[PDB]
Amino acid sequence: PNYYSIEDIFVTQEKVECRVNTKLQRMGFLDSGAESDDLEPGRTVNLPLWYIKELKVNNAYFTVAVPDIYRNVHKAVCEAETTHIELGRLHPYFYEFGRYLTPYDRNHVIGRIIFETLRQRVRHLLDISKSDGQAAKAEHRLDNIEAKLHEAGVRTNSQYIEWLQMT
Amino acid sequence: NQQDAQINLQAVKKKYKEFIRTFNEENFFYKYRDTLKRNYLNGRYFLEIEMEDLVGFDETLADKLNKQPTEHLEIFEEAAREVADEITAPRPEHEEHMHDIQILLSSNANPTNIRQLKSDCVSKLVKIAGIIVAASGISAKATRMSIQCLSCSTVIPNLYALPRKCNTEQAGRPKCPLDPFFIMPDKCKCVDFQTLKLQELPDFVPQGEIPRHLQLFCDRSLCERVVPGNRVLIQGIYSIRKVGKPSRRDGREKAVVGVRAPYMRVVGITVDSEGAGAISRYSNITSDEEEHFRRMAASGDIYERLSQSLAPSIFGSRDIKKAITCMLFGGSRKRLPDGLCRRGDINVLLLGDPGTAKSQLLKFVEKVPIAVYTSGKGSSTASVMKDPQTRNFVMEGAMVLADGGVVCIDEFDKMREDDRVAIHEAMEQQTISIAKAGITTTLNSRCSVLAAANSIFGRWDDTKGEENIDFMPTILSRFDMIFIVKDIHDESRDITLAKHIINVHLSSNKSAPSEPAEGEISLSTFKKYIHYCRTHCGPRLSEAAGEKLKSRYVLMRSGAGQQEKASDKRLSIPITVRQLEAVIRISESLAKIRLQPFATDEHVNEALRLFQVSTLDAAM
Amino acid sequence: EGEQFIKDIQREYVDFLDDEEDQGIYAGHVKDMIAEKSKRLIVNVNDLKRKNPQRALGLLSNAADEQLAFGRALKEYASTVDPGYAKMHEDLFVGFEGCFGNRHVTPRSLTSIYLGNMVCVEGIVTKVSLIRPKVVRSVHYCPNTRKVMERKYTDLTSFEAVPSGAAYPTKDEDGNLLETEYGLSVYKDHQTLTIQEMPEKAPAGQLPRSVDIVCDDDLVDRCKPGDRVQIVGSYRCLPGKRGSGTFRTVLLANNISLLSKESNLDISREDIMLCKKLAKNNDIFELLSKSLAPSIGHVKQAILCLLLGGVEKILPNGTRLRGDINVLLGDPSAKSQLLRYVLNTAPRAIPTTGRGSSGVGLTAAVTTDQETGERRLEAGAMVLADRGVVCIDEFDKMSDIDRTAIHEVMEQGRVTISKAGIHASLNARCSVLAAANPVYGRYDQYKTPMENIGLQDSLLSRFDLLFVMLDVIDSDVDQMISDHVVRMHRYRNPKEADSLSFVSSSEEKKDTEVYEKYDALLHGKSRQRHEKILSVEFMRKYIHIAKCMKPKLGEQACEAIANEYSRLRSQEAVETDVARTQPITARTLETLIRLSTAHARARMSKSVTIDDAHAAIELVQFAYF
Amino acid sequence: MDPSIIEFIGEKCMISIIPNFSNEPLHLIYGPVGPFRAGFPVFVPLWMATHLRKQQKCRIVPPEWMDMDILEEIKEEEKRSKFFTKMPCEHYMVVAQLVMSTAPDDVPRCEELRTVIKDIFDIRESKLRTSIDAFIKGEGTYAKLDNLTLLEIHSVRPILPYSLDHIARYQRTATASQRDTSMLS
Amino acid sequence: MFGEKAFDLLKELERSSQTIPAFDDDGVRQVLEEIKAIFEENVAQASSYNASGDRSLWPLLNFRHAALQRNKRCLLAYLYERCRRIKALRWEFGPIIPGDIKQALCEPEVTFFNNYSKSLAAYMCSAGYNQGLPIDLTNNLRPPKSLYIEVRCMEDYGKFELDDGEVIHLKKNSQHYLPRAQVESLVRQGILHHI
Amino acid sequence: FTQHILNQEESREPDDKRLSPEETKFAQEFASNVDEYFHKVATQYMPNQQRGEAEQRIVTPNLMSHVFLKANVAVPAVIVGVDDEEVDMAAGSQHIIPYQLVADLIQNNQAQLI
Ligand SMILES: Nc1ncnc2c1ncn2[C@@H]1O[C@H](COP(=O)(O)OP(=O)(O)OP(=O)(O)O)[C@@H](O)[C@H]1O
Ligand SMILES: Nc1ncnc2c1ncn2[C@@H]1O[C@H](COP(=O)(O)OP(=O)(O)OP(=O)(O)O)[C@@H](O)[C@H]1O
Ligand SMILES: Nc1ncnc2c1ncn2[C@@H]1O[C@H](COP(=O)(O)OP(=O)(O)O)[C@@H](O)[C@H]1O
Repeated sequence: PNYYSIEDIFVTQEKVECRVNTKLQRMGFLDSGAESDDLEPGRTVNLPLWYIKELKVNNAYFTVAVPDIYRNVHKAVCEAETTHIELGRLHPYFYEFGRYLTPYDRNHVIGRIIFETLRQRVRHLLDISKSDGQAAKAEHRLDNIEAKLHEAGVRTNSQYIEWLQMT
Repeated sequence: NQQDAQINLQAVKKKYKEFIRTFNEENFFYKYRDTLKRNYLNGRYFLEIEMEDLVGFDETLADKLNKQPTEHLEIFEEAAREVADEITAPRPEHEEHMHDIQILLSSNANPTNIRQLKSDCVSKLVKIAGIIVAASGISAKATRMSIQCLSCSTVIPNLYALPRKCNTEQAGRPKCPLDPFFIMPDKCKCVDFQTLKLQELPDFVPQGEIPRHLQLFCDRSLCERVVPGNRVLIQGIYSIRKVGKPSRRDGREKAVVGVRAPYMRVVGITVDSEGAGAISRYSNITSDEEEHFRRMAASGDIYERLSQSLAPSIFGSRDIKKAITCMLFGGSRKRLPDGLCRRGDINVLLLGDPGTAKSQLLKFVEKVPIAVYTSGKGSSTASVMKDPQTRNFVMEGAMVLADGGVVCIDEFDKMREDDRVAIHEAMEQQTISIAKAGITTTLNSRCSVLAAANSIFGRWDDTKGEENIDFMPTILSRFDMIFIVKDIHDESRDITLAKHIINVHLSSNKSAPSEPAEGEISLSTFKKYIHYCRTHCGPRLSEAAGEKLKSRYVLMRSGAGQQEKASDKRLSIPITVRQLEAVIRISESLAKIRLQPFATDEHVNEALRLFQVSTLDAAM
Repeated sequence: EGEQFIKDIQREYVDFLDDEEDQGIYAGHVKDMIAEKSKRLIVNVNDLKRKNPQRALGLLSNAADEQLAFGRALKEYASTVDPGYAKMHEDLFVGFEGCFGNRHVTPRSLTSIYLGNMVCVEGIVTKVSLIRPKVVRSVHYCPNTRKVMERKYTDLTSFEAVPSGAAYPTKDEDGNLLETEYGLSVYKDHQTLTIQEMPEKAPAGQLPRSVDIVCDDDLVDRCKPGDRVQIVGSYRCLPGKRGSGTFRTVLLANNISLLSKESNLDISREDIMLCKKLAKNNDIFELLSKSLAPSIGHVKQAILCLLLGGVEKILPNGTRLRGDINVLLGDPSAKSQLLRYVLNTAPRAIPTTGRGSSGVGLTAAVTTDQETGERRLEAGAMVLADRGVVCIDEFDKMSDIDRTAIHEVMEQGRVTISKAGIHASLNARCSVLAAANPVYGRYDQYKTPMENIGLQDSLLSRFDLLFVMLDVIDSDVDQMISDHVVRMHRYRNPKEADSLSFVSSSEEKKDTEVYEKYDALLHGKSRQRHEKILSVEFMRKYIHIAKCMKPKLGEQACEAIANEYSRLRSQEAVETDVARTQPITARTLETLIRLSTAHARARMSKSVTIDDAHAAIELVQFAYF
Repeated sequence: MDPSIIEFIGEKCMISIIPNFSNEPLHLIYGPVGPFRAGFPVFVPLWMATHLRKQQKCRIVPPEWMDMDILEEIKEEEKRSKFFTKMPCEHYMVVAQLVMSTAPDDVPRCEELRTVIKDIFDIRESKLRTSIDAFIKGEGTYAKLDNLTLLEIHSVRPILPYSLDHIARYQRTATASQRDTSMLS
Repeated sequence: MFGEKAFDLLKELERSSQTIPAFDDDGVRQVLEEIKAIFEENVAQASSYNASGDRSLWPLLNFRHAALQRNKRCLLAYLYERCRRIKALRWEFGPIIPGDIKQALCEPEVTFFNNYSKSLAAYMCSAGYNQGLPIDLTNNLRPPKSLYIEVRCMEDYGKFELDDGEVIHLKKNSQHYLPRAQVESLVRQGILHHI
Repeated sequence: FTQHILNQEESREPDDKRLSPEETKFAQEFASNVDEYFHKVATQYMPNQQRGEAEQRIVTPNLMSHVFLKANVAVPAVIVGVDDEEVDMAAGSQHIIPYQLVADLIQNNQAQLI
């Protein structure tokens, strides 16, 4: 049951820094037992996505909640640096997070940033048009959605070569 | 432009220009257009070429190319940019601006020797093979620029005279003579310049002499190309920088007639393939290679095959050798957010009766990516010199040349202690410190070391008790696996050693029937294999390994203390944190070999039995 | 006034000053209506791109006079706005600053490109150097005619052009008077220095390279050599290059980031409030004990007070004394790794070698044709650690030449030193550590307490305590230490009923799976703490005020110090410790004073208690007890 | 998208050639085939001259766009063809390869010819990179084919679109969905 | 590992590319000990007054849900790609030459192997002819050429050539009385890139 | 697409137009196989609600895989069945679009694919 993928469940997992407005109870997978069916209004928490995927963006059991990469400052200067914002692997996938997370902001900015980032791939792979040589070239500034088309375009050229004569 | 021969135009006119458009085989690969364009795409701005294509094309250029290459190899550049800028046009709209490029040359003709690089061999293309020592930093150079006085990009043939007239003459009759040149480096250019270096070979007239060497030059893309201590194949050119014979005799009492200086510039360095001559930093290796690698890693009969790689003429010492190579791979530099960068590399001891092939073995461990060997009386205080140009205090600082490599030495015993202490220390923290003159540059580098030695009194000390070292137990501390060498008698052993080496020592014997053994082959492969396997995997333990290893070290210290008590006096080696802190690196070396990240305690029972040699050695 | 796009560009910057952005914020109350008068304004390019990208990246490709025009248009703007500051008739260059990320190369990688660009550097403060003034223009005068002409001069390091070469005028018209008026003839400030890669990205198969820097007036010498730095400036290359002989580089047009302070922190009087809220908690000293060394038993309760420098005590035109603390003790295997808890944890932390000549504290000042006439100068390796502490390894392996050269300013707590060229003196009132070894390893207790070390017994009074460090285990504690050491080995590596995987979520993630390598909190929260109350930053954020507060003496100190020193000199030289009762003297008082002075700063109690008495004696007896 | 799948498309095209037989051990196929007489041209597909010339059965001649002057003027028109140019048979990049394998046993000037086809191929391709260099705001209702040929376009096909869906989903959702003041996904 | 093992589960096929020795039924036993390890808890609170209907469970429903999601659909892949590879090599041959082993059948793959073979068989019957000519599609691409001779090969194993021969020894030098219908199965599953 | 392909077919069960019957036998045979394979997984506790061919289990719903269209009609903008702005239609041209919006012209065969 998903927008399916071999990456079918890199989907509902990204952990957060979620705060608290009100009380909580019985944290379960945290250090919790028969110890706290009560906690404070105001505590930062790391949390998965699955149970909170369906927990009431309007309601406040939990609160305004972002990760810090996902905080707007670098993301803002990267809609001004939507030209060479460099990635690596500290945030390997950076492309469809908002493709869930956008409405939980309460500030209405996320998607514009992201779309601009990938309009840059509408400009980027101008340079990517060939497989020139041996094994590997540039294989760590990559989300694993660009990995797919990257390999794919490589293959396209790879077999275009065998076309190029009897080869 | 005197269109008779040697003309500026004929070459560029069509010949070089069309050589590549014309360079053809079906399969429609066989040009240099594809390589050029696909190089351009990724900012390369070069391409690779042969020198025996002209025979594929013609019979004239080459015997003209050797003569005045300095010009031909820039006509090449111009033809290159004009033949490539047409393709820079997808339509006329995406050459935002052109760009400059560098050509390469290569061949397989033959390497020469420095002893012959002579006045005939000058301004002339060549091939050699030497070795590298060190070379400069990365300064600067450019090609042209403008001047406000004339406002023209000053165009030059040579890579200075600046004549008289003003060119701000439109001042009336009040002109500005006597060279008023204001260089406008808003309008200048910039290429690279690095001054590579070259030592001669180890077999080609160093015999009753010493080896000379040579200094070099580069322009654009051969910086960041060569790290020193490497074996090169080269195409360069032998030319000068200054000029003059007549009685303008140089200096104060210099130059009887005309002596000007040597050097070479590179037109197309390449590298060596002494098996894997040049496999140290870059990767021209291909998917077949890596399949080979991992499928041998997939092979579960690789380590015992590798126990037989250094001894194809040597007998015995197999329990001794189950970790003589595990030293090479290194474990893990498992650093942490606090200081505790727990020790990465690995160190070994060995000492015992001579006649047991320590020297040749360490020569081979040098042979098999990066390493050095001296031994005693003297690689590396570290070196604070004072620059004879300008008299500044630079730091050559030579364990720096093991910044990932390893070291081997004997002759720790046979050199005094004024020089042991900086190296006593480096190999616990890997940070070469400095505090001497006006600098506090705590340098660092990841080297290991191998330690051979010689005990005075031999096996006498080894029969009875405590005369093991002559110097100290604080370097009995730093090493994990420590090995006696005896030559205890047995006639079977005697005869077998007898014929074993004679069958070696007869007629340069084993060419054909040597490699027919199983898989014990190609130290070249090991250069490549090592420089791979260390460069990827960063393993660390599995849970089930930790408790048994912990309890084992517990019982180790308890047995050492009991031998202390079973003799009523200290009978032990110090049960250190270093011993576990190193056996961890033995596990790490094993997992580095098979490439499985998470290592189990059966993987390391082998480690247990190998350092057990050290335990039962210092058991008495 | 070159090609006339320059003036278009001027007004394109004037077009910055329209509305809320700059007509509201950036123009007016910005340097001069606030009156600190830093002619170097604060620009960030991003707003300029948000107006004129032709002026954003037309700048970061060419900066011939776009800067000149920027400063011109700005001064004309404020000339409209505010003639009061119209008396600074100069360029008034600007920032063009930012923590942007266009291109931020190393000193290694200013590589044959970037010429004619405005870009970044990072690296080390090094060779913080000497100052001079510079020539602008000369207000001459003729009493003969009562005529004050003027003449400005340039050179490439300031802008492009060069003066139409000549010296200052004399009889320039025909023979009338040329009285050079100074004071009206003006001068900036000048400076010159270099940077190295904070190097640890360097490949030590290779050489960490160097750069070339120039600065100017309101930028003059803004940190010390021995610190970490990031900077952003423009680039130029003047010299001859075979038209005559090759080429060189230089950098300028910049503002700074020093990236290691606390005043860098956006500091209200609230951080003090957090400290003082938690300050009352009494047994926090033990938390700070387990704080800095969380990766190792063992001490640091005491080492803190070294880490706090000390306390100043001067008398009415009488003397002064040095306030700071110094100790050290041990066979190999946590001694040699308890020194890099400072090099990379706390500031002003400069380790030394154990092998050092002519600049452990010397300079030797050797000089060869400096740009100016400096006949003799260099600096040293101590003022780097002024007002703090120092590390060394291999001390017993140090020369016994300069050991006494330590004793000089160590015991004096003064500099009256020179290399025979000029008498020099200052106040560097420093502490230090080093490392140690018994000459034969496993010996300090069986044979003797002393003489397993083998050196002057003079220093032991210069330092504070004879102390102990050993390594053995009996039959029972071995598995206890085993479980301790195995906590060391596991509370560091990550990730530690029939089927328990395949949980609702997995390791499959987008962007928070493994940062570097994760760690545990299980049962170190049975230790009821937090990673922020027990941390680096809130720790260091409680550095400054304990260094600003000054806990004066009580009154009950005196009878107690009396009774305890009495018994100390009575019977500390008995019961198996006599040869470790050699250095007793009338010096335990001042160290006890530094002790309670420090400990009364760890909660900032400007006061004294008997509990502090126990705290400052019990370690001393625990040395052996 | 392949090297041969398009020859199921491209190689079925026809020229007219000369055989050295008349009607064979069989006369003729019930089909569009012409009557077989040696010494005279006959119209055939080009999946057979392949089979025939190497079967040592025939000669062959090309079309007329396989020349010099057409392939010297098409290029210079194509230079400022801001969109596209003259299209001689529209898949001549596959015919020419299956031509120039064997037939250059006797074809004329089979080298400068190749030079030009490469010279036109590369440029038209490269143009077909820079079309991308204006595509803003999700213009998936505006494109170019007008004198395109197919052997160039399949070299792109799988790359962009299997991305372009979720790429411009942020804006293709715009004319297909609704939200409050901000842009929707 | 918390729902990741399928990276390990299809690592059964790590060497089995086209240099395949054989195959097995990995990665089911302890992992489907889960499915019954957990339903207990997932339905522990079932229609209970243990909370009398409030917000508290609302993850736990989802805990179950995602656990199952991962489980079932991992499994979907675990058979699906197996169908895929076997189908590929079965496009290189009919069920004349069956699987390398027929021992890596995770039991319900009885249903699956047979189902796929015979769904395709049905579709075959429709295809080829209306009655159905299982029509040669991917092997024996001789144009009209010889009928009865043997040839040279490249060292096959599996030994599955039953067709019409006493023993043709389907390997290199499978060289015996080989008719045409004898040699009717294998073209590129590893033999005759070279006669 | 054994998931909701059945659903359009139970919308009409078209004639030889949409799908063909042997495909239907094939497909329901397969979906039975998947369920009776899941048999030997968790079928003491097969899904307690979402038991047979399920509600969120979908494979091929997506109809916006943006494909290339071939012109063949009036070289002016013969404006015809598609949701988008197919303004500027032609005869030998293309202005590329999604696919959902035209499952019309190719059932008319007014236009073609490439
Ligand atoms: N067991 C052996 N098998 C084969 N060759 C041997 C063996 N032992 C020694 N040799 C040969 O004898 C020579 C030994 O010289 P080497 O320099 O090793 O002395 P050594 O063992 O290092 O003694 P020392 O350590 O005192 O120098 C080598 O050339 C080696 O090839
Ligand atoms: N309790 C501990 N705390 C910190 N480190 C420890 C501890 N126990 C063991 N170690 C580690 O064990 C190793 C022992 O080496 P150590 O640094 O003590 O040598 P050393 O103190 O420099 O020797 P020497 O004092 O003779 O120079 C170190 O790497 C250290 O990190
Ligand atoms: N009679 C004394 N008068 C003053 N101070 C003394 C006396 N005896 C000991 N002290 C202490 O000794 C210190 C100075 O001693 P100092 O001369 O350094 O001893 P040493 O000669 O061992 O170096 C003073 O700080 C003071 O605390």
